[PDB]
Amino acid sequence: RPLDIRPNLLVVPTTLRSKAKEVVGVQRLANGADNPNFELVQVLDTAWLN
Amino acid sequence: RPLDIRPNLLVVPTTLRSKAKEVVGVQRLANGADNPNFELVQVLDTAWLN
Amino acid sequence: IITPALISALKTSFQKHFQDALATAPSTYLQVATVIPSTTASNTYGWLGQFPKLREWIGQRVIKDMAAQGYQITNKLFESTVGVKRTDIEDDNLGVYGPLMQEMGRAAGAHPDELVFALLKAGNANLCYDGQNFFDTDHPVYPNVDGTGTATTVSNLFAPAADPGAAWYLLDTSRSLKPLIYQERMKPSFTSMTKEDDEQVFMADEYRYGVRSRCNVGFGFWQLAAMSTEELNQVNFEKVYDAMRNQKADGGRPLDIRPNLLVVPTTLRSKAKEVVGVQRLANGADNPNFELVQVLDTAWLN
Amino acid sequence: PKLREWIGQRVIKDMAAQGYQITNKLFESTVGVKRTDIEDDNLGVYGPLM
Amino acid sequence: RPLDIRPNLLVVPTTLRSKAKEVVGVQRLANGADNPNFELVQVLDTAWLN
Repeated sequence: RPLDIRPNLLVVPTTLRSKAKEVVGVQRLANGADNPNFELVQVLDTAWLN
Repeated sequence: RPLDIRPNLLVVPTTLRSKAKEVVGVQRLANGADNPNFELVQVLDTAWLN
Repeated sequence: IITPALISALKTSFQKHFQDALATAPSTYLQVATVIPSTTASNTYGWLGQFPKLREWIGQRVIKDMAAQGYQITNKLFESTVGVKRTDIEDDNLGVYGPLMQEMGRAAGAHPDELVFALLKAGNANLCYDGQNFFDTDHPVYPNVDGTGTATTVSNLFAPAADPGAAWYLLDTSRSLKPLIYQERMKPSFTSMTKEDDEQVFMADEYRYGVRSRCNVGFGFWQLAAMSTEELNQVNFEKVYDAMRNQKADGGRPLDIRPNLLVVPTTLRSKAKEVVGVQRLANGADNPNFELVQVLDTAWLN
Repeated sequence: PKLREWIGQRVIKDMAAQGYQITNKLFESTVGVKRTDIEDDNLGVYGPLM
Repeated sequence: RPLDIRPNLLVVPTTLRSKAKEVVGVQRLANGADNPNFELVQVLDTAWLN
């Protein structure tokens, strides 16, 4: 029976902020088409994860 | 002696208004590159140019 | 049918037009120039090149005695005049003479920028205070403060071996004094005359409408400005920037220069934008020159 | 017109003795009623028409 | 037992800024793999160090 899980945020180190931006938070994909996951999650960059 | 002209607006036919909008007026390009022509000119849609 | 009341009303209308044109006059020369008002024939600038620093208390306080030689700006004057033909007044075609004087006022406002940038473009043909070209390959810098010993070669002009390209400039504005100085002796003023018994109203036919001014532009100190006629490329830009940042005055003490803005001709503005100012490179990403300098578009450089 | 530089001389406006001959024109339109629907009291027409 | 050593910023002379950007600032290599050092430290160029 599904639990109805709703992922909220994805945590990455400060090193992967560019990848977080490309996946979410920008309107350009790698191929240049409109994102299907724009502003889907609230990224939280941190220095505690290097 | 240069006149310091300032091209303000771009007028296109109704049949190419979408092409003008997607080529110019959006900061995301088809391939995924930043467009240096965002909001550079004010497009004026008009139905009298066919 | 024509009386001095109409003349006065026309004068008031033209004054309003001129004031409105001046109010909306764009100003651009202030970005890369400094205004120093004067109250005499000219200004002497022999203290330029001196780089005030802080000094210890090892002993007697050191004070500099700058040379009596000066830049000798030698300010000049400008005006423009327009006519009426005295003919269309009878036809009452007064709708014209509004945009004409508005354009005249706009051109008067833009004149200082035009002159400043025209002088900048001809830097190789003009000499600064020290007696050498503003953009030169053999600028002198001595190894000692007093100015003794073998000199060293410092270059701020970069040119290609052949196939010369467009000329672009890299300037600095963080400092208190910009590379160029724009003198302003008298604010431009309008000079009208419409009497029926005066010159050029009886002789020929032209109701003169003039606008005077008195200004001139001079160089600052060359350590900031630079010229590069080579192709605008990322590698070339990086070379110019890291050569500029590695410039030391007499005594081998870096000045901590901060190249602020880049100026390019209108025919290469798109190439400058696409080379610098776009996140994605030709093949990759993270262009290391994003928003590093503020491009200043200008039509005065052809 | 542009601000001119002194060379010990004076420059008066350049252009003169010329015209464009716009030759303004006139336009008109007309509509009818047919005189019939007045009797029927179908006055709903001729509102959107005007 | 150690402390929390977290190298934050890196300083280079102006003659090595190009190499600093090359080592940190490029994502794809010749092979086609992402660099794990992107935006790991805050570069701070200075002219006081010659």
